[PDB]
Amino acid sequence: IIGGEFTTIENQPWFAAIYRRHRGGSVTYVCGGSLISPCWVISATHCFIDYPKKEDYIVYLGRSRLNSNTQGEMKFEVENLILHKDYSADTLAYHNDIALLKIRSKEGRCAQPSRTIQTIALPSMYNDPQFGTSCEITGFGKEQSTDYLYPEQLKMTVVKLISHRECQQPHYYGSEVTTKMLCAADPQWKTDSCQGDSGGPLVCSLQGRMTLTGIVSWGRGCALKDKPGVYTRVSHFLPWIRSHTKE
Amino acid sequence: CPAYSAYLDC
Ligand SMILES: N=C(N)Nc1ccccc1
Repeated sequence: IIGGEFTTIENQPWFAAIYRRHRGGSVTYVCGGSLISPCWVISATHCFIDYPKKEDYIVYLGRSRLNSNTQGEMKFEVENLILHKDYSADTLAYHNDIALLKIRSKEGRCAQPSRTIQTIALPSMYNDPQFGTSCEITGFGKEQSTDYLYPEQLKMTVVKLISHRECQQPHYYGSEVTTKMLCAADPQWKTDSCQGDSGGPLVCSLQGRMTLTGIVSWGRGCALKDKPGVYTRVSHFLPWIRSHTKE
Repeated sequence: CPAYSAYLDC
């Protein structure tokens, strides 16, 4: 996250931190995600497409720090890893960049709400807030585009939803932003998602409720004028989501 | 990797 502020898991208790175990026994951070029900975390397909094997991944909830333990955290295995079958990666952008992880503890339990863990509501199908609405993004992504290390403490910031009208302008992203995506940025362009934030939530208030409206996908640079963050438009994937989740 | 990916491994 560029700009914004350090925060703790209690302010973003749906945030899921996803790691991959290495054949060495090294474990490194992969991506963010969001807890949409006790057994289900949603993220981006591109985080896993390269290594698509559920066994290699661990999911933490209740975790405020990247490489050290938070009290109240809970560790989970991936029971199944559901990528999107129409996922595609272009020269610039990702398409249908959405994924599901079913989580279970070694004990066999799903997530349990807590000071530090809570589910986040899905929006109603095709129901998204209006452009200019302020939303929150969270993650362990780079604090600057040029950095080589990731921050150890979770961060969040506030961005504003952009119209497709405006996001399609050629000096923005042109034809490369489709209606299954959502743009969001700071009007002054000083805060943004960045590398390492992918899979994480864009959260807005939609008719009273804190709702999962986007999933961090791609953007050009970070906090670069005229180049906003692009997110998977979650309202457009409920059928996909319910098919795989109602099980 | 897409040129605009935010994925840490790219
Ligand atoms: N949000 C941006 N402006 N860029 C960006 C960079 C990396 C991942 C996702 C988005």
